[PDB]
Amino acid sequence: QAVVTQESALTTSPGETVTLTCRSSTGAVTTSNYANWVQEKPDHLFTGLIGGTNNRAPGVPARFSGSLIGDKAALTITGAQTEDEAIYFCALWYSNHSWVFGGGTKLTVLGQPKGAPSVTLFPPSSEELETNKATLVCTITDFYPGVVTVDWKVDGTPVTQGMETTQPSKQSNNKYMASSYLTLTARAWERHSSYSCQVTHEGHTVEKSLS
Amino acid sequence: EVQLQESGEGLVKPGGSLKLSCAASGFTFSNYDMSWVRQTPEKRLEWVAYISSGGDYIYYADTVKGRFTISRDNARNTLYLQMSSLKSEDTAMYYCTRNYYYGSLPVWFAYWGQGTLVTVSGAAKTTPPSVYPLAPGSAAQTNSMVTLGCLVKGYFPEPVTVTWNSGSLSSGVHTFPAVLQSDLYTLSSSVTVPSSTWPSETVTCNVAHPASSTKVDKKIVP
Amino acid sequence: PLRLVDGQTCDIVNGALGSPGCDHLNGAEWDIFIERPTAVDTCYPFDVPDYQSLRSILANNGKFEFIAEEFQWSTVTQNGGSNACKRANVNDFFNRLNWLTKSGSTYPLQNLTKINNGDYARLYIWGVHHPSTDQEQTNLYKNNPGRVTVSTKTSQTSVVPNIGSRPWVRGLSSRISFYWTIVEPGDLIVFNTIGNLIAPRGHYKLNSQKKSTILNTAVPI
Repeated sequence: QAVVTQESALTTSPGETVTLTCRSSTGAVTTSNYANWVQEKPDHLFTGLIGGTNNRAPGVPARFSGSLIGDKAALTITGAQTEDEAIYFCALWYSNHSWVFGGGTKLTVLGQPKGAPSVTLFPPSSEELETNKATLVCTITDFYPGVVTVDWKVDGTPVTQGMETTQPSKQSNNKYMASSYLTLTARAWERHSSYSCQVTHEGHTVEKSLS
Repeated sequence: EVQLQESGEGLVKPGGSLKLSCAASGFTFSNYDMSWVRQTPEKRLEWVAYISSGGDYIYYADTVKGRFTISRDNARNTLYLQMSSLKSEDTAMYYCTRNYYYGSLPVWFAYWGQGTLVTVSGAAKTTPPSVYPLAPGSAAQTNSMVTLGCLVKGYFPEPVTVTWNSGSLSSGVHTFPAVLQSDLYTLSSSVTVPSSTWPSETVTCNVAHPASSTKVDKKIVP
Repeated sequence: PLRLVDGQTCDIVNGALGSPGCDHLNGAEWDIFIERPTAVDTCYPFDVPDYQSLRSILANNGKFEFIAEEFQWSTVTQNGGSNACKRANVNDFFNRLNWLTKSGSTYPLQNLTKINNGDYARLYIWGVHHPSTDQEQTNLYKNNPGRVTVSTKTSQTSVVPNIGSRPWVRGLSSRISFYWTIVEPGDLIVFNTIGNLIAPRGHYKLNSQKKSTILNTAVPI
């Protein structure tokens, strides 16, 4: 037993009121469980929000408030701003065991405008070719919302092998970046002519190519 | 203000031993309670150790009891964690923790450290990265904002740290996450500079890999 | 200008309770109370159900003038001490509170009465210790369960301890719930327990006109 469950993700807009919950599998959540709320800012930046179920940490803005909703714990954000966009973790202290952490809730403030990605394709370098290896690098940056689809084409033929695409990631300005790599030998790099990288984002498709 | 930073990142093989440290500052370290919390690759959080303000009362979870030994040196303001008999499933980012008890009840886990990564799996050897550059080549002059790059191929273990121009280049550096090429990680990062700029002056790539004690620099030649 | 007292490291409550290092607030008088945001607890972990209400009485009263009284406690061991509340490393306790424990597996039912016929109001701050296990309860106070029942002529309050394991503070899971009882002139107080009583060592003097206030600032005047 002793499994803490909280929402997988929640979405909201600036100015609205949102409530994050935290349920205990062992039964009801009680003041004696001492609900703790932690916020994860990207790049592994953690900051404690609420302790003792309701006591608000020193630096926390007053718009945050934690309380008990029925048999659950709850973190209420009253007047959410875009800087509330982060992952919020829960912690319940079970006498028996100790602190056990929930899956965490990822909160998304819907705000930023639709962004088109700036695609760029880079060839393999001479230093790498000196090792008889080659890796094209297609860099997708500055797009929103966060979903892209990458297809490679070598000399008209699409590539279904040796292509390595990364998961979308947040940026500093809340936009997104992504990347994909195509690795082949130096002999096969000379054995073909046209290489292109196609980013299909919101239907509209952007490609960058060389020769 | 109150500030904690972990150190000791490295690759260990299963069954070995590794010791973590936490340099504390911004408060009288000997008056406060400390704990260790980790984050598996599955982004789950898990508490692993607790030690009193005087080290008299120490407690662990069943997952690491008997294997982990926590300690502190109140005279140096340093929190330690001696890990041994390591298993694959211990791989996580290890965080320094501390709380804040003031208004009535306290706030556990208020103030976290930057976290230092520990990779339990010994599947591969600590392999430093080869730093290959990324240049346009097709000088298209599309707009003034030309994009440079830097490839950090086949490194192990995590992490690498790319920084441009020894810290001068900070505007939109865009460091992408790594991938798993065969057994090793490859990573890249791209900085955008004006078209008038790249003919004029040099942009250099600074790749630091702590776990293999390598800090390679790579000048981008067109 | 005004007469401001700086708590520095002792907060308003720890000064009233007398946690280690808080001796400098004894006998202190003020109009405004500087509660530093940097304060820390330095004794046994506790909790005050109405922390904001009790903190208000101490700040508004305007003085920490403690007055001693001798309770002839029965057969319980007095002057208990724990290693989470060390003063000069002496295992110690609140210098205003008295922790009572059984002597030779004998914690008797107590019944003491203290009367105020004077010209000031008295502030009795007492507590209820919550052991972590029923074996810890028995090793300290023989009888199980515990009982505390402090009464006046108009107020009868009864506290039943909550045994259990709480988060570790100073490496300890037990707790002490601190309450207060105000005895106006003509009224009296009756301590009555079979266990878990964190008995008081006296009372603080209350002003009939309370003009002081509290503050939570950054520097001295």
